[PDB]
Amino acid sequence: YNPSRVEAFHRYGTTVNCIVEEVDARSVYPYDEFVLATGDFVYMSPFYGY
Amino acid sequence: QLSRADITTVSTFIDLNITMLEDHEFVPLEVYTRHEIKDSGLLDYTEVQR
Ligand SMILES: *[C@@H]1O[C@H](CO)[C@@H](O)[C@H](O)[C@H]1NC(C)=O
Repeated sequence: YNPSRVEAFHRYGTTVNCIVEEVDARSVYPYDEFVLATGDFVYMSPFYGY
Repeated sequence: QLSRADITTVSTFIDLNITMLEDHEFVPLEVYTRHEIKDSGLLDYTEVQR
């Protein structure tokens, strides 16, 4: 989404697209953190819990 | 009576010396370990992203 056309004026148009994906996570010893298929690091052990 | 070793003895047999093959132990040897090959790269995407 972009703002409608108004002459000699700046306009701001916000777009929010919810996205959900199934990614393959990987982890290595000591398994204290894991990465995702998108290359994002997650600094939490995959087995962390209560 | 005289001993058996008092007379000169000549070997009537055609000696054949047989030297068995000595046991050999093979130790591990690698020109470049898998860790060295990984370290050969100037940059590592895993460490850089982390
Ligand atoms: C080995 O063989 C040679 C002949 O090739 C013989 O003269 C010798 O006595 C043998 N034994 C030893 C311990 O050298």
